[PDB]
Amino acid sequence: AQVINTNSLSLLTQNNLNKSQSALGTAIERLSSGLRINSAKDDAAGQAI
Amino acid sequence: LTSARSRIEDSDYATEVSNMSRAQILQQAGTSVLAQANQVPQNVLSLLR
Amino acid sequence: STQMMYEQNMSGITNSQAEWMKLGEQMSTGKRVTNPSDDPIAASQAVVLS
Amino acid sequence: KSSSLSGSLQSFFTSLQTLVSNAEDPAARQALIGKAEGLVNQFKTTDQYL
Repeated sequence: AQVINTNSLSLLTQNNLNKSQSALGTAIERLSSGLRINSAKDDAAGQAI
Repeated sequence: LTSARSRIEDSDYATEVSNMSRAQILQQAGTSVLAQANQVPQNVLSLLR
Repeated sequence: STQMMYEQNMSGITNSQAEWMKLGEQMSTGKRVTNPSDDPIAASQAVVLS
Repeated sequence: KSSSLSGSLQSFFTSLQTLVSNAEDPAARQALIGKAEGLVNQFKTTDQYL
């Protein structure tokens, strides 16, 4: 209950913050560029094509 | 290069804020406990009035 | 004879106060256990986990 | 655990790994030597007081 030294719940929260941040960054980059494919990371074979 | 350097240098505010909170509570609770600890031998004196 | 109550009482007092010292250790330090003498199994697993 | 070697040993290896990715970096080499020398003290400390 009164956990010691470790607020496990806060740790758990941090991960969801990370996930949302990653999605937002992707969306902003795509929105700015005007391209769904800013690098081979987005869509490799499609990038080549 | 800017991104790469940042991942080495910068601090994540969430992590350090959480650490700060942990340390704050630890300090407060510990000081109260210490007060009681010092009062202990004074209770032994309470045997010895 | 005479001493008996005092010997019983000092025994009880020492048990209680030793336990209190340990408890304060347990609150102050911020962890269930310090030494392998206490829960050696947990100590080994904590090392392995580290 | 701070009164124990395990902290240094695992830090030693963590440093070692980092060399395995920057083989041409003198600074990482120096840090590895530093970990090693710090670890020499600890072992000789425990032996010394044994």
